Amino acid sequence: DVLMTQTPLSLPVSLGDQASISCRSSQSIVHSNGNTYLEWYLQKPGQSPKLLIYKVSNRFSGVPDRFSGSGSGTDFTLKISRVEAEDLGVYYCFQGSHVPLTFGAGTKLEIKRADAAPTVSIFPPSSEQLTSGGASVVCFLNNFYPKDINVKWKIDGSERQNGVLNSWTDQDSKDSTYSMSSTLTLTKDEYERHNSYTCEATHKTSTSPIVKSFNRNEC
Amino acid sequence: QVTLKESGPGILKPSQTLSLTCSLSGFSLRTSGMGVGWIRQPSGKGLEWLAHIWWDDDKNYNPSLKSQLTISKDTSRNQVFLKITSVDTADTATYYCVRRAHNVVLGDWFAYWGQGTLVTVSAAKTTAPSVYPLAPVSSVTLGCLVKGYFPEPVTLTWNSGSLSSGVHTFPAVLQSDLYTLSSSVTVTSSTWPSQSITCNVAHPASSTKVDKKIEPR
Amino acid sequence: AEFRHDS
Ligand code: NA
Repeated sequence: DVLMTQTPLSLPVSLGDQASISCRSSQSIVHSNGNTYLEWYLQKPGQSPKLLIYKVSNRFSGVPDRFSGSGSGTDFTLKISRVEAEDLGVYYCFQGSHVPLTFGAGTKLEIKRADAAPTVSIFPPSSEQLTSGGASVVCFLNNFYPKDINVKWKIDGSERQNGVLNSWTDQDSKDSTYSMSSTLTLTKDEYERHNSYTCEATHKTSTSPIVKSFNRNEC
Repeated sequence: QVTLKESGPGILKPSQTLSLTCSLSGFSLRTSGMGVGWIRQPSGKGLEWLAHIWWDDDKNYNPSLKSQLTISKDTSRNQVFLKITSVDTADTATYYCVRRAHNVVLGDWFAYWGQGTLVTVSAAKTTAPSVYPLAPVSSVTLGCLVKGYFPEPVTLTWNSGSLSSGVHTFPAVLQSDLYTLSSSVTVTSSTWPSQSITCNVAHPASSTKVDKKIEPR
Repeated sequence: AEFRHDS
């Protein structure tokens, strides 16, 4: 199976900027008929993928000529000279030479903007949930950039891996920031056996981790 | 005038058998060199090719899933079918059927895709969520927690939509075989808890409608 | 292993 390694998996750009995406087969994809069935696809949110380029460098009907594909054999590339709003989305390169037909992972074309630290806030279990026998602590990490971030949970000082669930939003319509929500889910019994609960966030907007925590008693 | 429309059950349990259909029109896989095929994609993830059937009944499969797949066709009622046996939670995905020829004239490429159809392989039974408010321990942030509901989807607003800026409603995620989701709202401190902040939440499939005001600890 | 295309 010919794996297709798109790099980078994410490409922040400005509006009207030059943008390039590498796609590299593990093996040759020149079919014995002579052709190289290397295709490029664009998927916007909520839509099915759309053909942009076929046979490496042939632009599909209706596609603006600011899209170009180049390459040969194994090393392939997609370029966009002056990036526009509508280009934003996920780009998949694809090979139709060797079965099983395969796509790359997908390079998400997202916009860049000034860096911003996340606005962390923590929330213990509410009365409602507690009288049900379950305990969840919720931590929000709002309006940050770049998209990459590390969150940790600590209970009474010790890190906690198991029983955590994360959700991230797509780049926001207005400020182009990303937001995150993390929830640590415990049994009521486990919640009331431990006291300190800490939501810790590291991001390249500080060397210090943003620490938010509470004690169950003062609740 | 050339279209592809996928039909599916919507939902079925693990270790059962998925039967998908694709209504062609504006063309026949009857015609020489014509073919139609299936490609799926789990929520927020990559594109996985499954299978392709040719005009002459030649068939192609993904090695990964050689035992589970079974593509078929029907020339004059003009339809193509795929079935996956012993399905499971990982087969939950959107399934597209797409057109592609093996000759340079009809279009040797995936130009035409159907809009798709969602199959979700769950053992879950309808379950109503528990809606919990999240009040805090210079703008103030509050939240809503909506936990353990199946199936999708729930809707959420704040003060019935009159509030909107500084709201982040997060993609839902699995916890066991139930969905949990969350939302947050941010306002200036000279607003809460001086004004009141209601979280409004629906889960049609269980007829569940909750309005949950937040209050300070 | 090769996908079918016309020569
Ligand atoms: Na475009």
